[PDB]
Order: sequence, then C-alpha cells, then structure tokens
Amino acid sequence: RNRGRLLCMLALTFMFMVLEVVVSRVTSSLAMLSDSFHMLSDVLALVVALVAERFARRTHATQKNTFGWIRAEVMGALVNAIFLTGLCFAILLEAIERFIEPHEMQQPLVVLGVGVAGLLVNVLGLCLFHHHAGQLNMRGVFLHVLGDALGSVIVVVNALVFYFSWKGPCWVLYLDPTLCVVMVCILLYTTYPLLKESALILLQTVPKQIDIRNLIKELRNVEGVEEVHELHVWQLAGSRIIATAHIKCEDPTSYMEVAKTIKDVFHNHGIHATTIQPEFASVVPCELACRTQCALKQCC
Amino acid sequence: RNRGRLLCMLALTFMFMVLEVVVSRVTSSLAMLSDSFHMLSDVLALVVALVAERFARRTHATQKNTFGWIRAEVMGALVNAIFLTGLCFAILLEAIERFIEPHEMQQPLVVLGVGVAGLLVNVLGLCLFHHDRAGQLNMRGVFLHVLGDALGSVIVVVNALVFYFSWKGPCWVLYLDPTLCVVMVCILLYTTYPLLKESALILLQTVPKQIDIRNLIKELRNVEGVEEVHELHVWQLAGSRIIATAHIKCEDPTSYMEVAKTIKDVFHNHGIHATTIQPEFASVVPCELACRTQCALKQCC
Ligand SMILES: CC(C)CCC[C@@H](C)[C@H]1CC[C@H]2[C@@H]3CC=C4C[C@@H](OC(=O)CCC(=O)O)CC[C@]4(C)[C@H]3CC[C@]12C
Ligand SMILES: CC(C)CCC[C@@H](C)[C@H]1CC[C@H]2[C@@H]3CC=C4C[C@@H](OC(=O)CCC(=O)O)CC[C@]4(C)[C@H]3CC[C@]12C
Ligand SMILES: CC(C)CCC[C@@H](C)[C@H]1CC[C@H]2[C@@H]3CC=C4C[C@@H](OC(=O)CCC(=O)O)CC[C@]4(C)[C@H]3CC[C@]12C
Ligand SMILES: CC(C)CCC[C@@H](C)[C@H]1CC[C@H]2[C@@H]3CC=C4C[C@@H](OC(=O)CCC(=O)O)CC[C@]4(C)[C@H]3CC[C@]12C
Ligand SMILES: [Zn+2]
Ligand SMILES: [Zn+2]
Ligand SMILES: [Zn+2]
Ligand SMILES: [Zn+2]
Ligand SMILES: [Zn+2]
Ligand SMILES: [Zn+2]
Ligand SMILES: [Zn+2]
Ligand SMILES: [Zn+2]
Repeated sequence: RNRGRLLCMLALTFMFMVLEVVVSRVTSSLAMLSDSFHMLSDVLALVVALVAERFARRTHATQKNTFGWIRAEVMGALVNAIFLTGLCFAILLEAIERFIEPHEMQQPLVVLGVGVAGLLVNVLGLCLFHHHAGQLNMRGVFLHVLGDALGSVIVVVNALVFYFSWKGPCWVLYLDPTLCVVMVCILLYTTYPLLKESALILLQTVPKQIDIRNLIKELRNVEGVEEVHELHVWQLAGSRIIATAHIKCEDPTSYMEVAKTIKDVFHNHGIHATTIQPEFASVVPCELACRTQCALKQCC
Repeated sequence: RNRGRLLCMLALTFMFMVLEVVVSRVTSSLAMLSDSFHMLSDVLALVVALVAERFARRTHATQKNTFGWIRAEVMGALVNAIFLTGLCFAILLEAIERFIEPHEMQQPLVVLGVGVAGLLVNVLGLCLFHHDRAGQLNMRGVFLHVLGDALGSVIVVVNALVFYFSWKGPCWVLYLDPTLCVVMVCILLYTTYPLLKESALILLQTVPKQIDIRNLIKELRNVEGVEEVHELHVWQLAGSRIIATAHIKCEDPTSYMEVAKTIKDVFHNHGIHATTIQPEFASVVPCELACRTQCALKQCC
C-alpha cells in the first residue's frame, strides 16, 4: 500500500514539473523555469522513501546483515528529516535575503495558477499520506508534503496580494519573507520530534517505555538468579526490541526453571527478543571475559 | 587533540565571516553579504561535529542509553555526509541554473581578494584535519566539507583571475564557472560516497566487513559441546566494538562452562569480544525459550 502512495506522489510530482516547464516555455519566464528545477529535491525525497520502503521488506538474515534491512525505513525517515531541516534552514536564509533586499514578482496571474496547481497536488499528497516502524518513513514524507503545501499556500496568498494591491505598496513586498519565516518555524516544530525519534532509534537508546532500574529490580527478584550485569536493551525498528543480559545462577540443573521466568519477566514488558547468558561459579565481575580486555573493544 | 581542533576551525570560520561582512559593507556589494550568510553551512557542519565529539566521550552506561553515546561520532559523520551531499546537489542545481542563464560579477578584484582569504583559511583547515576509527569518521566528514570549501575557493579565485585578465569578452568565459562547479561536485560526491556508505551501514547493524557469517557459524557448530546454533546476530557498535549474540544447544547443563569458554575463545579469535551466548538444553523446537505470543513484527530477524 505504501509503495502505491509513493509511486502516485512521484508521478504527480513529475507531471507538475513537466507542467511548470511547459508553462515557462510558453510564457518565456526564466525565473519560474529555474524554480521548476527546485522540485528535484522533492523527487529525491520520494526516491529515498521508495528505496527505504523497498529495502524494509527484506526482513531475513543475510550474509551482509544478520538482522535484515528492517532498519531501512527508520534510516529513510532520518534522511528525510535531515533533508527537510536543511531545506527549512535554506529557505529561512533566503527569507532573510529578501528581508535585506526586497524582491518584486513578475506575472502574478501565471504564478497564482502554478501555485494553485501545486497546492492541489500537495493536497492530493496529504490525502495520500494522512496515515489512514513504517510510520516513521511515511511521516517523514508527510512532513515534506506538508511543507510543500504550506509553500504553495504562501505563494498563492502572495500572488493574490500583488494582483489585488500592488500597482500600501511598501508593506506588500515584505509579506512573503515573514510568512516564509512563520512556515519555517512551523515546519521545524513539526519536524524536530521526527528527527529526534529517528536519531534516538539509530543510536542504541533504550525505548522510552522501558526503565532500566525497574527492569533490573524485577530481574533480581527471580529466585534462581543472584545478580544481573551487562544489561543491554535497544530498539531495532518499531516494536522489535532486543534485550541482552548476563546472569549468575549457581545451579545449572534448574536453569530452565529460571530461564523461563526471566523470559516471562521480559515478556511482561515490550521485550520478546532476548539472549540471556548464564554464568556459574565474586572478584571477577564477569566470568566469561576476554583474555585481553580493552575499553576500545567492548560495549559500554 | 580533536575538540580544540574544531574550536580553532570554528573561530577561523567566524572571523572569516566577519571579514566577509566588513568587505561587503565597505564595498556595498550584496553578493558578498549573501555569500557570508550562506557560509553558515560550515558553522553548522562544525557544530554538529563538536556536539558529536563532546557526546561520544560518555562511554558509560546511561539510563537513556545502555551502550553509552559512543555511536554519536558515527551519527555526526553520517549527518555531515548527508549535509555535504545535499550541498553538492544544491551546487549542481546552481550550476544548471548558471548554464541556463549566465551570471557576471561586478568587481573581480574584491572577489579575488575574498577568495584568496578563503583559500588560505581552507588550506589551513585541510592542514589541520590532515588526519580511533569512529574518531576518524567525524574527522573525515569535516575534512571532506573543508575540502569542498577549498575546491570552491580555488574555483572562485581562478574564475576571478579569468575575468580580470581576459574579459573586457568571449562567450566561453561566462560558462567557465559552471563547468568547474560540475567537476567539483563530481569529485566531492565521489570522495564523500564511501563515508556516507560506511556510516549508513554501521547504523544499519551491518556485519563488519572482516566477519564472515557462514564461516563464523560453521566454526561455532564445529566445537564438541554445541549441537546447533540458531539466530547468530553480529553487529558493529562503533569502531572496533563488535557485539555477537547467539543461541546454542548443549548436551547437558553439566560441564556447560567448558563449552562457554571454547565459544568465547572462538569469538575472540575473530574481532569479537563483547559476546552473549544463551545455552538451550534439552518436535523440531527451533528455540526452547520463545515468547508465547510469537509475532513476526515483535522479534529480531
Ligand atoms: C542538517 C544537519 C547538517 C543539521 C541538523 C540540525 C542540528 C545542528 C541539530 C538538530 C538537533 C540538535 C540537537 C538537539 C538536542 C540537543 C541536546 C542539547 O543538550 C543540552 O545541553 C540541553 C540543555 C541542558 O540539558 O542543559 C545539546 C544540543 C543538542 C545535542 C542539539 C545539537 C544540534 C542538533 C543535532
Ligand atoms: C528568528 C528565528 C525565526 C530563527 C531561528 C529559528 C529556529 C532555529 C528555531 C526558532 C524556534 C525553535 C523551536 C522552538 C520550540 C521547540 C520545541 C522543542 O521541541 C519540542 O517539540 C519539545 C516539546 C515541546 O516543546 O512542546 C525544542 C525544539 C523546537 C521545535 C525549536 C526548534 C528550533 C526553532 C524552530
Ligand atoms: C536527500 C539526500 C541528500 C540523501 C542522500 C543521497 C541519496 C539519494 C543516496 C545516497 C546513497 C544512495 C544509495 C547507495 C546505494 C544503493 C544500492 C543500490 O543497489 C545496488 O547496489 C544494486 C546492485 C546490483 O544488483 O546492480 C540501490 C540504490 C542505493 C540504495 C542508493 C539509493 C540513493 C542513496 C540513498
Ligand atoms: C549537466 C551535466 C553535465 C551534469 C552531469 C553530472 C554527472 C557527471 C554526475 C552527477 C552525479 C554523479 C555521480 C554521483 C555519485 C557517484 C558514485 C561514485 O561511487 C561509485 O559508484 C563507485 C564506482 C562504481 O561502483 O561505479 C562514482 C561516481 C558517481 C557514479 C558520480 C558520477 C558522475 C555523476 C553521474
Ligand atoms: Zn517538497
Ligand atoms: Zn515475549
Ligand atoms: Zn557477564
Ligand atoms: Zn556493554
Ligand atoms: Zn564548508
Ligand atoms: Zn535460541
Ligand atoms: Zn575477546
Ligand atoms: Zn534473531
């Protein structure tokens, strides 16, 4: 389903770019012809989303990657968030430039028509991506489409203002940069949670719904286990959470009695992919340690 | 010293921005002001590396992150690579626009002076970022960004010389800048693709290139204690820190610890030291310890 939405959006973007080039060649406008090439950024964003979605379905172990490419959509969401942040910074800088030196728009009616067409295309994109793991990439595309829609609304309003008012001509020239600044603020406000979540997923951060202190406290509550060390909890993608710990039991015969208990304790929380390594005999913190232990070759 | 390196580079970037602003104000040319305000891309590129370097020295286990923030350097390298690729694509679009309609600068002399100052700053940056593995990645990203800046400065200096010595006015001189810009973006994309690939692979839990999964599992199954090995997950955290987890089946819990020493030694022969091996003592039974409500969306691989 997601691939169809992305392909339809890509087709719409290409059609709109063709329309903009054609209308520029008819109207002999070089400025909006150059503006038409600015949709290659949205084409690239859609291509990145498509690649991430295509690779996210290879959820099988591979000689190159043991987990499969389940982390592809989260990577694509991070890339799209970074690209959108860069675009927001660039258009904020451009708005500052227009503040410093004002810009006059030529042919308001053609620009208004192109803006209405772009707004309709972006509304179709929003109706494609209104969302009714994989949600990260989809919301990354949705934020870019929403930014495009806001830009289209701004340019339509700007064209209407020049056509209706421009021949107080002084304040009219400054309506575009302030609206662009407001749109940058809104876009960054909506994009920061997505970028934060993606970056915190790529880093091996504990998911926000799991507290390590409580998990450790319940882990020591099992009768067989004596102490828990080297506890690593991280999120692969979506609800795929992997937990790893070392335990001391001092009773290999009843290990399955307490291994199932530890599995149940992990299963009570949103953890189902675990790997618990027992150790049997306190000078050494961990019996199974490397012969030449180095801080540069071990986790944490 | 790495942090002081980035502080020195940031200070030089800021003072060159101030110099560009002053030159714009005295010269009363808006192009210099526009360039000075566009130069903030390097300020953000250095700030990202500084943040990553500061945050990745916290290798201790944190409440929010049990592995520490040692992956922050690789994250910063990836962010710098993506930012550089975006800047390259923007440069390519600008070159296309210049090809469609050319641009002529008003005063070659001021452009030449500003470009010479920027070229000196950038060659100092290269001499400064001349050079663990994760530390190299962030340094590699900033070095590539400074190299792209230096190539841009060389291009602008050469182009300014060409206008000052040739233009009075051939047609080809107006198109000298886009050709050099295209060459620059080609070279910079070629030299930044390996960094982006390496960073993205590291964050995608890719097996390090020096580990063969088939050989590893064949060696693991070769020891006497184990009966079979299933769900062998191997991934690289950052630099030379590789974590490998596996599930094994032993003959009996008695004398299991000898099997664990042998498996640890087998992993230690390869570049893996931070391991975790879960024995599964005794239907097909792929894994004795499995969740009751098995789901493909709630499990690794
Ligand atoms: C397009 C690319 C090249 C750049 C993307 C923007 C970055 C420059 C931004 C995005 C999110 C930012 C981070 C968001 C949150 C924080 C936590 C912040 O921690 C604090 O000190 C918070 C205050 C406190 O705890 O006292 C330090 C800056 C940092 C890492 C920020 C550093 C700058 C970042 C990486
Ligand atoms: C003169 C201005 C227009 C230039 C600088 C613009 C941006 C660099 C700033 C302006 C307001 C900032 C935002 C103000 C508030 C927040 C909320 C906060 O993130 C959250 O969403 C946390 C929860 C919350 O505050 O509701 C911190 C980031 C963010 C988006 C900030 C991101 C950076 C922004 C967009
Ligand atoms: C928004 C921008 C700035 C993001 C960064 C640029 C991306 C558009 C590029 C950077 C690396 C590229 C990837 C590099 C490697 C590959 C592998 C390639 O697959 C193969 O190697 C096929 C081999 C074969 O069988 O012939 C498919 C394209 C892809 C995913 C590329 C897709 C486009 C990517 C993500
Ligand atoms: C207006 C016209 C003249 C513009 C022409 C632009 C091209 C000459 C540029 C644009 C993007 C460049 C590509 C960007 C990224 C890469 C990846 C880089 O890494 C590899 O793929 C390794 C070599 C290989 O595996 O083939 C090789 C160069 C290449 C294909 C570049 C080749 C030259 C390209 C196609
Ligand atoms: Zn867009
Ligand atoms: Zn479970
Ligand atoms: Zn241990
Ligand atoms: Zn550890
Ligand atoms: Zn730079
Ligand atoms: Zn198992
Ligand atoms: Zn070892
Ligand atoms: Zn698995």
